[PDB]
Amino acid sequence: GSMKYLNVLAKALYDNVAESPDELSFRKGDIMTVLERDTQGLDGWWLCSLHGRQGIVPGNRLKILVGMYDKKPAGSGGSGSGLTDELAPPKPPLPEGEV
Repeated sequence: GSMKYLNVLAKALYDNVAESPDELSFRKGDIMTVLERDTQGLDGWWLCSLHGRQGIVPGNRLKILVGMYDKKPAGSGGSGSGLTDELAPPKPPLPEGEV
């Protein structure tokens, strides 16, 4: 397939609840494939693919995992237990419908 997209991996720093039909819902720590950023002219919204579903994601809750640099893992377990409040930043706004 023609690579019309960035196809990079990004990690969720916070979870997300999809409120729009275009949006992806995921958990903190999940990995999604970023296809483009500022998609549809929606500044701050990043088009990604997760579980075979495509959709926009608030970029300020995502971290591009730039694979230009080697990094060894910490190995410090993986329970992901939120034992304290980890309040997420607000998502950017959206327009009055698809143009």
